Amino acid sequence: INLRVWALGQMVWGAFLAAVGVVVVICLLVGTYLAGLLLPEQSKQAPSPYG
Amino acid sequence: MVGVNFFGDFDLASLAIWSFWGFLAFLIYYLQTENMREGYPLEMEDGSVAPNQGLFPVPKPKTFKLPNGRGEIVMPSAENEAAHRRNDLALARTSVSEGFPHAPTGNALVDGVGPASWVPRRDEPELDAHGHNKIMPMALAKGFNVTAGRDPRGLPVQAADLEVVGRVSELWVDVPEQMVRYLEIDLNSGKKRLVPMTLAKIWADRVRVNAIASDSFENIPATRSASEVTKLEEDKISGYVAGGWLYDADKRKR
Amino acid sequence: ALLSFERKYRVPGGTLVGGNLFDFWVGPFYVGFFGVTTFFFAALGTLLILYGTAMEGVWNPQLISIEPPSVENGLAFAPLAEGGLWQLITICALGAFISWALREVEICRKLGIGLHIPFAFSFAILAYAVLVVFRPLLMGSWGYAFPYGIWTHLDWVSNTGYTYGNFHYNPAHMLGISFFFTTALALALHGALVLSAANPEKGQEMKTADHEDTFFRDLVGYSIGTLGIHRLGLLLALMAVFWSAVCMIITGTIWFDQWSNWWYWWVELPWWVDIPGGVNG
Amino acid sequence: MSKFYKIWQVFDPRRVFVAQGVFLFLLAVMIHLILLSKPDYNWLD
Amino acid sequence: MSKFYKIWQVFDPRRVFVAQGVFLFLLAVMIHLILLSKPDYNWLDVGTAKYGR
Amino acid sequence: MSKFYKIWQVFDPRRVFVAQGVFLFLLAVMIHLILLSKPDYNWLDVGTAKYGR
Amino acid sequence: MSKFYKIWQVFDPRRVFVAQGVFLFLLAVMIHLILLSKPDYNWLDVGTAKYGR
Amino acid sequence: MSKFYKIWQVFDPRRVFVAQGVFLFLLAVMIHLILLSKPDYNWLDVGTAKYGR
Amino acid sequence: MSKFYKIWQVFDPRRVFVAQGVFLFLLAVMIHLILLSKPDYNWLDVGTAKYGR
Amino acid sequence: EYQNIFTQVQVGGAPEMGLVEGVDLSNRTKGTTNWTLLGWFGNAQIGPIYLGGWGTVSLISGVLWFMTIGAWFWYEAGFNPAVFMRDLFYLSLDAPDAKYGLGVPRDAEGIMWFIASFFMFVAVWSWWIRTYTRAAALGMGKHTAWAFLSAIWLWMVLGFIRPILMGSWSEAVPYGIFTHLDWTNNFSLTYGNLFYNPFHGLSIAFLYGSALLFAMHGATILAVSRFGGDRELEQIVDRGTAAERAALFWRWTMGFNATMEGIHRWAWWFGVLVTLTGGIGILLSGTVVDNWYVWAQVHGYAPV
Amino acid sequence: LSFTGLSDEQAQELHSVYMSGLWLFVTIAVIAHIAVYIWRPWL
Amino acid sequence: DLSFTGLSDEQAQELHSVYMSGLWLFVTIAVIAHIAVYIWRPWL
Amino acid sequence: LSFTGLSDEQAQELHSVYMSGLWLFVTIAVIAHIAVYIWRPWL
Amino acid sequence: LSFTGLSDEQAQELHSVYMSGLWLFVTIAVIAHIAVYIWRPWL
Ligand code: BCL
Ligand SMILES: COC(C)(C)C/C=C/C(C)=C/C=C/C(C)=C/C=C/C(C)=C/C=C/C=C(C)/C=C/C=C(\C)CC/C=C(\C)CCC=C(C)C
Ligand SMILES: COC(C)(C)C/C=C/C(C)=C/C=C/C(C)=C/C=C/C(C)=C/C=C/C=C(C)/C=C/C=C(\C)CC/C=C(\C)CCC=C(C)C
Ligand SMILES: COC(C)(C)C/C=C/C(C)=C/C=C/C(C)=C/C=C/C(C)=C/C=C/C=C(C)/C=C/C=C(\C)CC/C=C(\C)CCC=C(C)C
Ligand SMILES: COC(C)(C)C/C=C/C(C)=C/C=C/C(C)=C/C=C/C(C)=C/C=C/C=C(C)/C=C/C=C(\C)CC/C=C(\C)CCC=C(C)C
Ligand SMILES: COC(C)(C)C/C=C/C(C)=C/C=C/C(C)=C/C=C/C(C)=C/C=C\C=C(C)\C=C\C=C(/C)CC/C=C(\C)CCC=C(C)C
Ligand SMILES: COC(C)(C)C/C=C/C(C)=C/C=C/C(C)=C/C=C/C(C)=C/C=C\C=C(C)\C=C\C=C(\C)CC/C=C(\C)CCC=C(C)C
Ligand SMILES: [Fe+2]
Repeated sequence: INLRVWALGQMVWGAFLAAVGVVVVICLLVGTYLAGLLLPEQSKQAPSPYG
Repeated sequence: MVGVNFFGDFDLASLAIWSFWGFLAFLIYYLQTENMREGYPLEMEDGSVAPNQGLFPVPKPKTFKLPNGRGEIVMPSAENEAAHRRNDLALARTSVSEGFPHAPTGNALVDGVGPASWVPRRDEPELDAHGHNKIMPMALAKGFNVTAGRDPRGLPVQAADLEVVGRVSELWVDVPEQMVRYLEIDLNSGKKRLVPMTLAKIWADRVRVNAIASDSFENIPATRSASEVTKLEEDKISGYVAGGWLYDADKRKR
Repeated sequence: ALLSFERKYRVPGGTLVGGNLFDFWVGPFYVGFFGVTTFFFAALGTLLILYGTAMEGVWNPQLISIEPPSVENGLAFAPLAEGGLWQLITICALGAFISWALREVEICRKLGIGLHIPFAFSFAILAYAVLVVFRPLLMGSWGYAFPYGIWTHLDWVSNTGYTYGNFHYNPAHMLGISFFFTTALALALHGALVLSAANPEKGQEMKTADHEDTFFRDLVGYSIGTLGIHRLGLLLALMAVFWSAVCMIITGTIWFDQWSNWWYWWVELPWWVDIPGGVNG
Repeated sequence: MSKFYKIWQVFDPRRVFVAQGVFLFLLAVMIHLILLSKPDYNWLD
Repeated sequence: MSKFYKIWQVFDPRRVFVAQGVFLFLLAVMIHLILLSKPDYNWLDVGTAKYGR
Repeated sequence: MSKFYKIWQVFDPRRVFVAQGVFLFLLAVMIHLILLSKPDYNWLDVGTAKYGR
Repeated sequence: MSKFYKIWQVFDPRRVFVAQGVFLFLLAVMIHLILLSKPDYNWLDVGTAKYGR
Repeated sequence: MSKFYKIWQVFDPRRVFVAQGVFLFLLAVMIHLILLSKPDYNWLDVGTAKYGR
Repeated sequence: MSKFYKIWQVFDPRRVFVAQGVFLFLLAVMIHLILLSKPDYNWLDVGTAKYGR
Repeated sequence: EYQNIFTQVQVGGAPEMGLVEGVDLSNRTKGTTNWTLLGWFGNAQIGPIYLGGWGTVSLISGVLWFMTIGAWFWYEAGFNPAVFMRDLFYLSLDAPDAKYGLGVPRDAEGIMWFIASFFMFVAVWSWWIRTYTRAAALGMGKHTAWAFLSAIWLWMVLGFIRPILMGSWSEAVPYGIFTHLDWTNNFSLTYGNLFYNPFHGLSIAFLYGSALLFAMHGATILAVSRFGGDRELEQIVDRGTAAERAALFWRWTMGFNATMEGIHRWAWWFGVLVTLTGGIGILLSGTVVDNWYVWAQVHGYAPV
Repeated sequence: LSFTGLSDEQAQELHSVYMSGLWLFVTIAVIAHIAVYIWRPWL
Repeated sequence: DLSFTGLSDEQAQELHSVYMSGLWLFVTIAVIAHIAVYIWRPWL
Repeated sequence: LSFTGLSDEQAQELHSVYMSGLWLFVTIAVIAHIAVYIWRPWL
Repeated sequence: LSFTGLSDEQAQELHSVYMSGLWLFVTIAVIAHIAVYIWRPWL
């Protein structure tokens, strides 16, 4: 009853925080990739530094 | 001296880099030892000297000759550790085992524990080279005025509770360094209390002090004198105000 | 374990995540949620590096190198023997750095001091990120990130630079170098002055801040002050790191030619272009 | 084995529940990503 | 051997359980990764092979 | 010989226990990895060989 | 020779114990690695060759 | 010569002992590495060539 | 030279002794190394040439 | 919530002219200007300044050095101000030719370089003596001078010492913005890769450590400025809670800590070691080692 | 003892609900694993 | 007698009994897993 | 003389238990070494 | 004379125990050196 919903709320709040962090990291990375898609094509033709 | 090896592949460059490793070892030793003129010998949570005192030995005492007749300070010294020692602290052990926090028993702001802690400095003002007091009220600083920026004098003081506790009255200024250190507040209760400038943000219409709420502004430590402030009083005041970032957070709004 | 004055400061509070939980000390170290997390990430990354150099067969710590994936692999996760280990180590390093900074936050708000230190660390974290996350993403591959080796990431530096001729001609590079040089100069001078005041000539009383201000005024005619020098050095280091991150984020994303040819817009300015004489005429 | 309930006399259960939700979510996400990183186990493709 | 319970008169249960949990999770992750790093013992690739996928 | 117990009148058991635990774990890890770096003592590649995988 | 026990009146036992422990472990590691570097004293490769593996 | 005991009235025996130990160990290591460099004084190679390995 | 002993009224013996020791040691090391650099004053190579090894 | 990065309120009165502790008050100026733009960050008082023999010598010699370089720049531009402002960063008073070896060069560019470098020598050493004497007058330590001596050691290695050992003034540094960058690059190229110099790596370690350390230290002081941390000389003898809270932050963070006196020794040493190690490294290049990558290969930090 | 302050019975009740949720989670997970194994075996 | 923790012999014995119950359950699960893996893909 | 505050009886008991643990560790290590030697000798 | 606060008897006892440990260490090292010599001599 009350204790079950309390503990489930605690666990789901933890999961929601984790999901927010994941969403943030993914938004950052993906948006960087997209902004990279706006750059000139020589941005993708650079020679490797072998390392 | 190119390709001139004393033995094996060992030339002047290898000699130099190994010599530097040695010098650097000695230097780390010297620096870590010179970093031991305060805080030692190590203690337990019971206050006793610990079985482990470190891997670098505490160094030999040096002497600081103080100006203005203030005397001689020896570091390290049992006298310096005893003078700067707090006694009768209001803390209770959270656990019998070591490495666990100590909880305050009363009002940690008033009892001076935790981030509200203060060190027993000498009850004497900080002096300049000429022997005058370093911090003065600007009325007693001859020639001092507000050359730039906003004058806080006369502005109301907003607290963490978003309530107003009084109005700024005077500015306490470091004369040799020409900067504001504390601003004095006329409390609506009829009392004068100092507050560090570093913990006060001047807005156009108000001075915001988010560290402490309206309840705490009254119990701030007072100065025995109205023209001078001692190192001890400074430390008590600044500790009290800073402690509010933790012990006045439940009251803090916005 | 405790300094003579450490007891009164060991109180509860100052936690962002967890309360009573993880609020204790291991010797001197404060370990909270983020202390636990950064210990985990650091140990895992160290062990991953050790296993990688074991696989390679190399135990000389000066030849250990965990290289990223290839440029052809792109942004995909690679075989752990071909760059997946570098990727995991980079994830762990980011997590450990961020957890270190947030642990510093907790410690600061337990002690009642300002959060300047984790703010300053965040700049170095962000530069490391510019190098291993963001610039690779805009370039389209993790193979442009530097390897985890003592002397191989220097090869990466050299080759990345010489891909653009002399990297000295990048202007943000210049600014970063100037700020680094000035930071070292200012640190030397600050230490020298404080020690000259506190440890004066034999037979003389201890000095004050007046003597310091006076020394530097008599020397160069200006003294920035006790608080000013600290603000200044902090900001100097931060601006150095900022301009380094700028020099790198624009290097293969907005610039692709030798950096020396950038300056030839001031030479090709139409009013002094064809005048004869000098180097460019 | 029958006295495991004393772990709540050691650790506060609120913080433990929140941290466990976080842990389990991140672990599940990591495993889903590992599987998505493989064509045979990727289910979107 | 009969008196190992005295390790709790020495160490606090809380720090010990924290450390032990972190250590065990770290070690398990490390071994699972050591396995995944081998074309053999990688149960994913090995299963992909065994079943013709 | 019969008085080595005096080493606990000198060092604290908590610090000694923590130190020896870290030391032993690190030593074991390093020796395991040393053997794993030698393909002759990498037991995984061995089991891959003797079983034809 | 009869009076070497005064090194304990001059030196602290704890510091020297930890120091010589570190020194001995590092010296052991140093010599073991010196040998391992020489193919003629690497017991692992020597055993490999001795047994045909 | 009969008054050389007066250096202990000029020097702290503790500093002197620590510095002397460091100096002696480092000098010994240095000489041993010098000998290891030379092929004709490397005992490890000399024994190898002596016993046919 | 009758009154050279006054350099101790002038100078402090502890600093003098420390600096003199460091200086003499570094001088000796440098001279020995200069000799080792020269194949003719290398006593080790000379011994090799002398005893047929 | 106020980070103390900028000052909210400036106050000021009569100028702090200085302290009499051995100083000749006749050689010190009487003019001071207050500038508020600097007050938001540091102190606003500009001046006074001490004008003595050593400072006079250094000013004269350095002005002559600057002017010699500029005169060569004007010649190289053909007396055209437009070519002077166009090629300013590309113009250069270059080190002598190798044909002259170490003798007094027999060319205009080379002798101009020689005389400008003479003026530079005089100015820099005069300024060193200035620092020493300005500290000695106020009864202060000579730490500033011993720190400047390391930078002077590297500068000398570059301009005077190493050209001598290598046997040519052509090895020295030219007087130009881009030309001395080219000199650094060509120096690294001529001797393998200067990355693989160990003392170069040490100089870099300490350069990076200087910024690490000042970031840490300044962030610390601004973090404990609310307790009076910036007043360090009073915290050294009368310890307050600022010093204790700083020490404790760093102890809890990474296990060990310093004192309010003791972190400035770290600072001094990280500063001076940059240039000390750099000077040694530059000496060893060409004189003891012709290639640093092969040296690394032989000495076990580059693969073969 | 109760570092937290919970009595044996509070802890018993909380552990009861905890094991309930745990067994539910484990059942759901083993079901999902059976499904994934029918789809994509990994052993 | 000696207790750097506050736990007595009784408390320590109870805590240890539960600790070892958990340890042996953990080890049992790990042993079963190791058996299964050795059946499926041996390494020795 | 004691730097830790422990009496001879306390330290003797502590050492007895530490010895039990050390000998158990060494016994397991010895058995493992014997196994690995039978499986793949190094000497 | 003493710099660390140990009497003659305390230090004599400490030394007795330290020499016992040292000779045990050395005996083990000697046995191991003999073994390694028989296995693969170096002189
Ligand atoms: C292609 C470039 C080569 C290279 C070639 C060199 C060379 C060549 C040198 C170094 C040197 C240095 N390099 Mg580099 N360097 C490379 C790669 C790097 C990288 C990198 C991340 O890639 C870094 C971080 C560094 C870092 C450094 C510094 C650590 C070091 C110089 C310290 C210093 O303060 O000098 C600057 C300080 C001074 C010169 C002292 C100046 C003091 C004098 C007295 C000033 C007087 C002022 C004067 C009178 C005028 C005053 C004007 C008015 C008063 C206003 N280099 C690559 C591999 N580098 C130097 C060094 O130390 O060698 C090891 C050096 O000579
Ligand atoms: C490069 O060279 C290589 C690495 C290849 C080779 C070299 C290897 C080297 C040099 C290896 C060195 C190994 C060493 C030095 C190993 C040492 C091992 C030791 C000393 C192990 C000791 C283990 C001790 C244990 C496990 C003790 C356990 C104790 C307990 C479980 C009980 C603790 C005591 C209690 C609870 C009593 C408390 C009593 C009261 C009254 C409170
Ligand atoms: C390039 O150079 C090479 C390396 C090739 C060649 C060598 C060059 C050079 C320069 C070599 C130089 C060598 C030198 C200078 C060697 C000097 C060695 C000395 C002086 C060694 C002295 C050793 C002394 C020892 C080990 C003394 C030990 C004493 C004790 C254990 C007892 C001390 C006293 C005790 C314990 C009682 C104290 C009493 C009370 C009351 C506290
Ligand atoms: C590099 O080489 C590689 C990595 C490949 C090989 C290396 C392998 C290594 C180094 C392996 C090391 C393995 C080790 C050290 C394993 C150690 C395992 C142990 C010690 C496991 C212990 C497990 C304990 C468990 C699962 C305990 C569980 C307890 C419970 C579930 C409840 C207990 C209840 C309590 C405490 C409540 C009582 C409280 C009160 C207040 C009465
Ligand atoms: C590159 O050159 C190479 C490395 C190849 C060659 C050069 C090698 C060199 C330079 C080697 C140098 C070796 C040296 C100097 C070795 C020295 C070894 C020593 C001195 C070892 C001593 C060991 C002592 C031990 C293990 C003592 C153990 C003691 C105990 C277990 C009991 C401790 C005593 C107690 C508790 C006292 C009782 C306490 C009270 C309060 C009554
Ligand atoms: C508008 O133009 C006017 C004329 C009004 C003024 C303009 C002036 C201009 C444009 C000046 C520009 C100056 C520049 C760009 C200077 C740049 C200098 C740089 C970047 C120098 C870099 C390094 C220099 C070093 C390391 C010099 C070291 C020198 C020494 C150690 C001197 C050692 C002495 C030597 C070589 C021989 C002389 C010694 C004796 C005893 C005769
Ligand atoms: C065919 O003709 C024949 C056979 C004759 C050719 C053969 C020639 C040979 C075999 C020549 C051999 C020469 C050798 C092997 C010379 C050996 C010299 C030795 C063995 C010297 C011994 C000891 C030297 C010592 C202890 C020197 C100590 C020096 C100090 C400065 C120590 C005192 C000061 C210190 C430690 C620094 C602090 C200073 C103060 C004042 C406290
Ligand atoms: Fe400072």
